[PDB]
Amino acid sequence: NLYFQGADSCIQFTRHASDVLLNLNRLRSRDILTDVVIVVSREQFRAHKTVLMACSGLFYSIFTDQLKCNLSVINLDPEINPEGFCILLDFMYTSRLNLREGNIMAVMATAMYLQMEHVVDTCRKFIKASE
Amino acid sequence: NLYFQGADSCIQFTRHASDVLLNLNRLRSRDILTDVVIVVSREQFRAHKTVLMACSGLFYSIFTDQLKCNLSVINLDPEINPEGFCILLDFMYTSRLNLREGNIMAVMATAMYLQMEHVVDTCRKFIKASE
Ligand SMILES: Cn1c(=O)cc(NC(C)(C)c2ncc(C3CC3)cn2)c2cc(Nc3ccnc(Cl)c3C#N)ccc21
Ligand SMILES: Cn1c(=O)cc(NC(C)(C)c2ncc(C3CC3)cn2)c2cc(Nc3ccnc(Cl)c3C#N)ccc21
Repeated sequence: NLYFQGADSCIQFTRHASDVLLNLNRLRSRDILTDVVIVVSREQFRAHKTVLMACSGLFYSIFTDQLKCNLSVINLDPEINPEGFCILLDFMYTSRLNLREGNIMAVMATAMYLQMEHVVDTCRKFIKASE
Repeated sequence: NLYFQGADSCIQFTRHASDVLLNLNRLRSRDILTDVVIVVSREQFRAHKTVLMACSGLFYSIFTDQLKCNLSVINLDPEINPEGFCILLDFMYTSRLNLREGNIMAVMATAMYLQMEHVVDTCRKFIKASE
């Protein structure tokens, strides 16, 4: 069964939000309706502004700004590690966070900059377990 | 706990896809970055093309078409019931389907037109239980 009786009146579909997110990632893979390029040092990442805003306090601030909402190109701080950004962008579109000993510091610093609080909190807990 | 060890290597966040979908619905409520208006008889519905394509075989066909991907206005068949469309648009953004005796036929006919197969299948099962 794909549905249940929600707490409210409605029929609710268990996997709907993840099925939507999978299609948004498929659109991203195929570069369909992507409307922004995020530049991180020498690297470029195409994405959908709505997904970025939905996942980050920094992108939410940028794309709700009357002047910046219309930008096609966004340059991040040149100190941002592109691999850390790539891991977080994949997480936004998949719910899967590829945290490893060799990338955890860059992922945490990037999530702090992008304002993804629960990812920062998660990185902190994994770091504390090895200390 | 908000995360777990997925079947693959990654840490996976349980509520991430639904937290993304909630923010996409908040953006829609506030008319932020909406890029299309769907016209259903005398009624207009503002939405995000990526969400519509992610949820419907008809919108996926339209917005991947080289000519139609750029349209700001999409007119649906004038025989489509606006309430049925509204219930399905809310479902796309919430995972919640407000199926009632008084709207089930219009919801089913609209889901057939929009190519939302599992919603059609769900309507059919609820209809069959009252027959
Ligand atoms: C700071 N922060 C985060 O740590 C995480 C954000 N998003 C994700 C999806 C990663 C998220 N949200 C909630 C939760 C916890 C379980 C409840 C976890 N993960 C987030 C999203 C917006 N974005 C918006 C905020 C409010 N209203 C709107 Cl319309 C938007 C948008 N778009 C802002 C700031 C944000
Ligand atoms: C016909 N049909 C549907 O019944 C339902 C669609 N989407 C939702 C989210 C409502 C959905 N998907 C899967 C499932 C079942 C559990 C597995 C349930 N509900 C759907 C989405 C696309 N959209 C795409 C299809 C393929 N690849 C891409 Cl990139 C897109 C997009 N965008 C097409 C046709 C579709």
